[PDB]
Amino acid sequence: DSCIQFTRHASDVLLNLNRLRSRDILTDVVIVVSREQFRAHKTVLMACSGLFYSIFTDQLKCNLSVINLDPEINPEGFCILLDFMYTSRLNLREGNIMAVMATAMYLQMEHVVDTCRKFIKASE
Amino acid sequence: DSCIQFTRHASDVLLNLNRLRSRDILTDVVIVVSREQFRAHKTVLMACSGLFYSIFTDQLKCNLSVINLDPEINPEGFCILLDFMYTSRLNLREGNIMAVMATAMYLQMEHVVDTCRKFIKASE
Amino acid sequence: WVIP
Amino acid sequence: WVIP
Ligand SMILES: O=C1Cc2cc(Nc3ncnc(Cl)c3Cl)ccc2N1
Ligand SMILES: O=C1Cc2cc(Nc3ncnc(Cl)c3Cl)ccc2N1
Ligand SMILES: [Cl-]
Ligand SMILES: [Cl-]
Repeated sequence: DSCIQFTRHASDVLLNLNRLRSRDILTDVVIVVSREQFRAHKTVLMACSGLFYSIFTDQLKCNLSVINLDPEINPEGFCILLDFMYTSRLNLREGNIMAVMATAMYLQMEHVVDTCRKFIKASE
Repeated sequence: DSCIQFTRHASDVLLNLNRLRSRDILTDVVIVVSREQFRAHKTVLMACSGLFYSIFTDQLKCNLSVINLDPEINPEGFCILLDFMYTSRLNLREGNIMAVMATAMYLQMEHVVDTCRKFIKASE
Repeated sequence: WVIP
Repeated sequence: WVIP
């Protein structure tokens, strides 16, 4: 086509989606990670995660308002990944890298799994 | 913070949100523009438009499944802007620029209004 | 705005 | 990935 493109549009959209999440506006699901609960938008979770994409395209699970993750999932690792979904920024630290990588593998977030593998390899 | 950032994350999110729109997955509103209907996600519309942001934060309108736009709104101009919301690409042409700018003014999409004003000024 |  |  002969379209023009606004460079900052995708980033501006994601910033506003994070503002709606922070104010709990039109969030339609709560993700339960052991004792912890995280409110989010199903569409953003699907857009970022192979696991959530599979869950919310399922004809029965698409209608659930609560999703319980596997008890081995670390709430902090999930929190870091949820923040990444809504911001593009990943708070990867020596103290959380193992939990973040395991959570990213479970959530099927391949780019995160890739940077975790590389950061771990450099420390070996 | 000491976060790392994935450059293509926002664009990849928007691409997947457009794929969900194309397959009519988790769309939660229909925008009526005279004889034409457009299915979308309320969160994406709010993230792109000052008008939709105001509509869907209203305590009664937030729950509507159908929104009727002003009868002066051109369906093609709306279609072009909805495509822009989900892709960052604007199909701006001599034959549609007036309708696109008027629709962008109504929808409160300031960056679109700005490029339309500039493209019109160059042709004068 | 750019030519993509 | 970059340092933002
Ligand atoms: O590493 C990742 C990130 C990811 C996201 C999704 N999401 C979607 N993919 C294709 N079409 C659609 Cl419609 C969506 Cl929502 C699926 C798999 C994966 N894997
Ligand atoms: O030209 C534009 C594009 C636009 C989007 C929105 N959206 C939001 N703004 C602030 N916080 C939130 Cl939560 C959202 Cl969703 C509001 C005004 C405008 N004007
Ligand atoms: Cl990822
Ligand atoms: Cl805009």
